[PDB]
Amino acid sequence: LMGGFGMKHPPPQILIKNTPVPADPPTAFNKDKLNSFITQYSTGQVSVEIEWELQKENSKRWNPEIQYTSNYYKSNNVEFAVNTEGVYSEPRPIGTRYLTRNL
Amino acid sequence: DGVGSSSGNWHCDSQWLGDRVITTSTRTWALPTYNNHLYKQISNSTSGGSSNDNAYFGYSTPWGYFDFNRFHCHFSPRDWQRLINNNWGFRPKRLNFKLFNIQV
Repeated sequence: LMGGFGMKHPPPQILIKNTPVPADPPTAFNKDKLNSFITQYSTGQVSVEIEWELQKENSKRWNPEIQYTSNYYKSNNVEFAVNTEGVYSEPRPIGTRYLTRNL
Repeated sequence: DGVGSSSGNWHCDSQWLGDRVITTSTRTWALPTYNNHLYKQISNSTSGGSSNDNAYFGYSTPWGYFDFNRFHCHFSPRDWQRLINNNWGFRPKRLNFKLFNIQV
């Protein structure tokens, strides 16, 4: 209902964790689980590659259609670009529905 | 062929391949007799022209001719939109011309 593709078997969940590294244990045995760990974090890169299938427009419509565009008029910033402070922003929601079909 | 057979069919569509577009246009024309079948010397004198910048000499013919040399002849406005929004460039490659179903 929020939109998109419903699937019985969607892309699976990808779970990641830093494995705990204990700090120095005591030299006499203790049965309690170790609550003392080395402070730790990880970084890396992720690649996601999705192949998308397209359905072309076959239309016989004579007149030109509505299309999504940028507006030429001068502005302080470029839409869908970085800020003067380095902040990327998305100025507007963009749907998919521009081209037309008969009903 | 014969009086009772069509000598060609109407073909007006456009066809978008990967790197190629094929436009086809069919129209209906009418051809009058021009100049009462005569060739005629014409000039700015025959038309009453005056200024030297506009002076000319030439001939009008009984013949007539086809001009498809504008883009709206070959492209619907939608096809034109489809060309200009998606492409850095285009050029013409081949041409095919037909006259058919002549009625005098």
